[PDB]
Amino acid sequence: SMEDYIEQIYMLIEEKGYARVSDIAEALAVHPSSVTKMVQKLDKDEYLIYGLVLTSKGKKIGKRLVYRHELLEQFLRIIGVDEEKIYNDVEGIEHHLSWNSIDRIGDLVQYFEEDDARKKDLKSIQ
Amino acid sequence: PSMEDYIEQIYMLIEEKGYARVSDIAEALAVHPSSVTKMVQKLDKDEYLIYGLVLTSKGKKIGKRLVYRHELLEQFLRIIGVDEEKIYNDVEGIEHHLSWNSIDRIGDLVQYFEEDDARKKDLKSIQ
Ligand SMILES: [Fe+2]
Ligand SMILES: [Fe+2]
Ligand SMILES: [Fe+2]
Ligand SMILES: [Fe+2]
Repeated sequence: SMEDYIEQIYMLIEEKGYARVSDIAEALAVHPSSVTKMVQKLDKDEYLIYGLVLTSKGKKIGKRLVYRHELLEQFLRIIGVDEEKIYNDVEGIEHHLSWNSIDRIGDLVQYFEEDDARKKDLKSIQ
Repeated sequence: PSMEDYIEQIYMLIEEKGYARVSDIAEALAVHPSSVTKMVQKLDKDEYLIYGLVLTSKGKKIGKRLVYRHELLEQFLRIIGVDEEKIYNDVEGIEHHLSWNSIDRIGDLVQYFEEDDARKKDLKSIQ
């Protein structure tokens, strides 16, 4: 859950300029008290300080996590997964992949983006 | 482990040995036998198997789908160039969090690279 929270805190600060406990609580579908506990843990491990401000360490990771999520949505979208199924598929796999897999998926995405004909040929197989 | 993890290993053990011992399941999933015996009672409740352990047609159906899923996903990461050493753990982590939709489209993607090595080569060039 540590990564889920930092992904969330990062996204809110980028969206609003700050990360309210109630906003984290709502985005994650948890009770505020749960948020508290985790925040004190992220503060202990130096991902943030107290409102909430990400340290450089928490920023790098937040940026990575938003990048992994977007890349995985894009990958499932390119290979033709139903848009409605993409978000839940990504959430489920995103934190369980090695960086090696992520980067190779990164290269595959680039593969298809670099020449629409490849997208067309894949669509043909389908 | 999840229900699917268990069906997956039980199906494999039967395919390997002809039978599925509780001890072999525990060792395969690195769990205590108790975690196994209680999951087995649940699998039996849901009519995936019976008591040794025999899969019902419903259990064989699922087990077979799961072994297919595992193989396909390893093949996928293999093809796009993930270090072989990393592949097993990645597949174990995602296999049971992907919709059938995503599985099938990954299937299609594997078929895509399979039918023209030139595509494989072009993928390598980008890397
Ligand atoms: Fe997650
Ligand atoms: Fe995500
Ligand atoms: Fe699993
Ligand atoms: Fe598996």
